[PDB]
Amino acid sequence: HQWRSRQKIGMGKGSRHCVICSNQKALIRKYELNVCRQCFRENAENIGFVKLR
Amino acid sequence: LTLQSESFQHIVRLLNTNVEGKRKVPFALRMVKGIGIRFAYMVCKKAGVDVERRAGTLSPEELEKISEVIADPAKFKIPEWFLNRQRDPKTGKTEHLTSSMVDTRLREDLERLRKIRAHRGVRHAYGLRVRGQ
Amino acid sequence: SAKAPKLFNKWSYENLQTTEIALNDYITRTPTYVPHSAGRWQKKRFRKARIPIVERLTNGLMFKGRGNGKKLQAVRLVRHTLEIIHLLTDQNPIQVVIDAVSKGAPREDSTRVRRQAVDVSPMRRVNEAIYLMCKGAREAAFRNLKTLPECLADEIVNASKGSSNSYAIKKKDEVERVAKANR
Amino acid sequence: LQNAVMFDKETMDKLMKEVPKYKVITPSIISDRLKISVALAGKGLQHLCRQGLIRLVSCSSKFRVYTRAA
Amino acid sequence: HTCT
Amino acid sequence: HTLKQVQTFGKKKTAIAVATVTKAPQCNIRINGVPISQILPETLRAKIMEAVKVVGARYFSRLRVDVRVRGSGQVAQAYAVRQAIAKGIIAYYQKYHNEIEKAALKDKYLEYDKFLLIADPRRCEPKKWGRHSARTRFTKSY
Amino acid sequence: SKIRRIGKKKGATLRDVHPWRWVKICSQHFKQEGKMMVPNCAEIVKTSHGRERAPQNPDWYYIRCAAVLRAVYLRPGVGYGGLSKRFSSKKNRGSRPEITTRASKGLLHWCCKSLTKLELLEKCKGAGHRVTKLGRKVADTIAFKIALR
Amino acid sequence: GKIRTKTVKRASKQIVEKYFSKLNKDFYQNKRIVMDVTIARSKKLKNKIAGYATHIMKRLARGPVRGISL
Amino acid sequence: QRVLVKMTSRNAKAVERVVAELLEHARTEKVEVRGPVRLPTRRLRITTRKTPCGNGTNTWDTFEMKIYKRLVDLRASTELVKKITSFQIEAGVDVSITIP
RNA sequence: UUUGGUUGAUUCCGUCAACGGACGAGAUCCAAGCUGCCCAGUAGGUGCCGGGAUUGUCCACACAGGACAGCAUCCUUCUUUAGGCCCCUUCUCUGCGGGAUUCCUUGCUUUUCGCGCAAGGUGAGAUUUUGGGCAACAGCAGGUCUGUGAUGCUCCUCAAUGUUCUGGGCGACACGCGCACUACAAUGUCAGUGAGAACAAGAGUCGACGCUCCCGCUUGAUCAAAAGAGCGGGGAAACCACGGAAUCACGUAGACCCACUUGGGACCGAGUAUUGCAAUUAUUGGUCGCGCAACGAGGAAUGUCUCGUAGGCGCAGCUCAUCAAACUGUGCCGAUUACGUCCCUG
Ligand SMILES: [K+]
Ligand SMILES: [K+]
Ligand SMILES: [K+]
Ligand SMILES: [K+]
Ligand SMILES: [K+]
Ligand SMILES: [Mg+2]
Ligand SMILES: [Mg+2]
Ligand SMILES: [Mg+2]
Ligand SMILES: [Mg+2]
Ligand code: NA
Ligand code: NA
Ligand code: NA
Ligand code: NA
Ligand code: NA
Repeated sequence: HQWRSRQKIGMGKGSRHCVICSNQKALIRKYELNVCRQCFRENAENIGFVKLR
Repeated sequence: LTLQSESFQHIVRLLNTNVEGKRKVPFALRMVKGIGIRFAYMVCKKAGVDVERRAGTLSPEELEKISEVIADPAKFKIPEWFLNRQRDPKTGKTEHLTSSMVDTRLREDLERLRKIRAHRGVRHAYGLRVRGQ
Repeated sequence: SAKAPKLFNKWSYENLQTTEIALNDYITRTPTYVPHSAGRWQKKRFRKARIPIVERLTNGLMFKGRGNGKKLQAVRLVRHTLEIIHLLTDQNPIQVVIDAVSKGAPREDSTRVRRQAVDVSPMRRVNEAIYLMCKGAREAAFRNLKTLPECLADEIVNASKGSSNSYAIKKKDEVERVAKANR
Repeated sequence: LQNAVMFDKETMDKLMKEVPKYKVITPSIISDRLKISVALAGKGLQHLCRQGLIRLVSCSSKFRVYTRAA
Repeated sequence: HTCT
Repeated sequence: HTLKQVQTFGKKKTAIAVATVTKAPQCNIRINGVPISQILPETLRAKIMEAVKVVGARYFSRLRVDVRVRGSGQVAQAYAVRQAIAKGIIAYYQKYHNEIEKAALKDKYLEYDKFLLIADPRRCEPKKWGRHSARTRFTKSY
Repeated sequence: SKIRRIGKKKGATLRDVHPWRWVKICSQHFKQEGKMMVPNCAEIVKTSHGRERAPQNPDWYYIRCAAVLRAVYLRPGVGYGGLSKRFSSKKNRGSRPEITTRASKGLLHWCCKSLTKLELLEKCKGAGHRVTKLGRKVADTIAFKIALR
Repeated sequence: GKIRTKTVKRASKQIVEKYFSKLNKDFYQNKRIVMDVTIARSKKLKNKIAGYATHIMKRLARGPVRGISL
Repeated sequence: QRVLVKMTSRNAKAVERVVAELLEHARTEKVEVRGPVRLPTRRLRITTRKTPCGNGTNTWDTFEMKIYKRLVDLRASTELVKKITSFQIEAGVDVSITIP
């Protein structure tokens, strides 16, 4: 009843989480990625993103 | 290209406000507090006055016709949304306030908020900004 | 058939000459229809001297933060200037513009080297001439009823006559007089 | 600047008396010779061209240049 | 906010 | 009974103008539907008009010109049109006519302006991070 | 003689004549006839909320409807969403960067209603409006009228 | 500047040494030959290599060269 | 437009290999084949600050990812078309068969 | 691994108690500008055959109305969101390729030579072709324990520095400093008419039998904006989309005329609709008032920049339930000056 309440609503910044590390700060939402920027740079090669220019 | 009629007058007195003899009629009525542009255009249209007359020949009947239009704007099919005080939190009436009556209502609002002791009232009393800034 | 181009379809480039033999090679008089060219005139060191003279006057007009890049407006302002010049002088407008550029720049300058007098090259003479005309007209028409197309015509005409009542000529004398006493 | 706003007799006659002799005619210039508004000057010049006392040289939305008819 |  | 037709193109910045030149009972030039001599900017009318005025109207006697322009603003479209027109007559004269007649108009074209037959290769420069444009940098404070 | 015709080239079409002159003539024809109905909303409203002041031309409604006829003539099957795009401007927002705003789609609905009442325009099924045979005839007859003039 | 580096220069000498015949003063013919007997990845290097080879041949037609050693 | 086969992947070489040998599988039956069509190539871009802590000069990092798409039209009976399309598929390449 | 010339270059030539080698520079990689094959029912065109509209012996020519094409030729032009067929691949789409090499002349170049420079020519392009990306060896007690189920020592650990809920704050103003946005008007402000860009984006992998995301057409409308509602489309080269952006243009016979004024929009009053479980300390958008708030071009000092650049003008993405004066990209108009030197700072 009162244990979660606000979290059970599921709205706003505090309801997203990072897919890899569960953090809620600086998430990438483009193309429905939901990976934080720090973790994206480490895994970008495996995702299929390469730096050409 | 009409010649000056020698009855051309400066500071035309209207609604207790001196209105310049020059300037077009819509932009001369703008100097009466509460009227403003986009309302002087409607005032001239509903009073049957050309907007290219430049206050040079504003006969007393035309001034009286103008003054009665602004006195009761709703009588001339002015919409209610086109008005100063739409619902008057105190009286509960729709009206347009002009010519040194808007300031009186302004000080009435400030004291009304002070007696309420609302946040907007106390910020007005101290001289601070009442919006989010 | 083909006929010689005429500027704005009213003015002819034929029978044009430069009385100053020094600037003859740096003032272009090739016939054109309009002062719009859109060519790469800054690729090489001396290639900017081949722009037609009327175009160079057009380029200098659009200067301040407002007006940066309004070439079409500048052409319209230049176009209306020519008939005012033609009415005032009763002579080919392009001829008057050619004369004014010839006599509108100081031929001797002083530079910090204590300052010592030096000479001025032909290219700098043409560039500084047009620059001072536009600058003089632009500051005359600010906060004034005179408007720019008929502010620029009077100063160009005054410069051509050599009268001291012009921004270009008045500044040219002051620079030359200082350079003399500064040597 | 005390430019007049409505045409008055002394300026009214001066419009057909002295202006048509001028070599170059422009609303900016005319507003200076006769102390009238620039808007008033443009109307008066259009009045003269319709009469036929002056000729329009260059025409545009913002700028107009007139000269004497002959 | 206020700056002055 | 017989059809004479050529197709050329020209580009200024990103505008592409496609011009079709064919034999017709009377000469006509239409740009994006609206005919020439009705284009509102008189300056841009002169720039397009100069494609025929340099060589003369006698060579455009019974030719119909149809031009379509797409992209890149207003002035850049006028310049692409005049290039597609100039290349059109040269291409049309290349066939249906002797070789001496051609290269007698080319020299007149290339004397007046190189861009009347050669495209300008200039394009916008990409923006880089840390800069407000291609070149200008962020302000320094100290 | 600027009205002398060149060899061939008989008649004229709307796409040929100068655009502003055709609109001015068409607006006068609507005014001089008098069958077009002007709503009582045509004295208070602005063209769009991006504008700042009401129109200064007394015949602005007649001018606008003529222009709407021209746009539908050029592009059949256009709707209120398209016509708002054609009439746009930049809005002054104070100490903020300017932004572009579209014309109010309420007024364009009224303009299309007046033309439809004047049997000059009909709506394609499942799409916008196109111009009828009478509407095409009206536009071209005026265009030839200007050329002869 | 348009200086040719050591990689370009050394390969050019090797090509002239092994294939002095079939070579002439024409760049375009030489470029086709170089493309035949080279396996370099870059096209830019092969253009420069053929350019320096033609320059060597022109000098050879006038006098001996220290590094050529035919 | 009887049969539409669309292929897309992340490797241009693999995409070209599948199309070329799909054509020979088609060329061994005498189907009516409309030539391969190269749809526009799409690139997905993501820009991100390099630093993990917001310090120093603001240096960025632009990543990209390219997708190639090809289209082939076949006009043949269904039980036949399945035989052509029964070929082995290179890893990383997806194939969609649709009928309109 | 120095000195002499040369180069952006420890790039080359020559000389040499050094000879042979490795990195970095160059090359490679991406994107532009010119072209070859392959391509089409998601890109585009060319003939005809239907259907629809206007059409002149002269004459007339805007209220004041002007300057600029077509006329020895076989026959006047536009549209088809009433459309049938025939021919095609210049324009678009792109996976591999060609194309530039100081190539060719002239003149300079350590006494010659050598390495090379400058002007011109060929050319789509003429000097790292133009922009990027990558970038050695040594370091700094530079930043991050506020990214992680990265982590050592050390603190709190059940009436907690763990975890969750309710309400506040992070935004408070006498002030000072950095960076932006808007202006100080006529090369202008306001109101109309015209032609016109690219980069892009869009819905389930938990909840209502259907949906959630992005849009089009009507209606609302016998009367504002802002919106409720019907009807549909799109998994995105098929929908939005002939992508009607803003600077811009207009012989618009438009309004204003040098003034803190129709310049500028700060501050404040009243009515409404939407997002959200919740809008007061105004979320936001729209309407009418307030404009008697400074501000008339800015002292000392000081920042960025060399060709589709500077400056000006907008658009998309991102953050995002609702908010962009920010950043990341994109196109549109489009210049002045220099082609130098070591005076200042390095
Ligand atoms: K900064
Ligand atoms: K070091
Ligand atoms: K903060
Ligand atoms: K930020
Ligand atoms: K130094
Ligand atoms: Mg050592
Ligand atoms: Mg430290
Ligand atoms: Mg204002
Ligand atoms: Mg004011
Ligand atoms: Na002025
Ligand atoms: Na503004
Ligand atoms: Na702005
Ligand atoms: Na050097
Ligand atoms: Na720790």
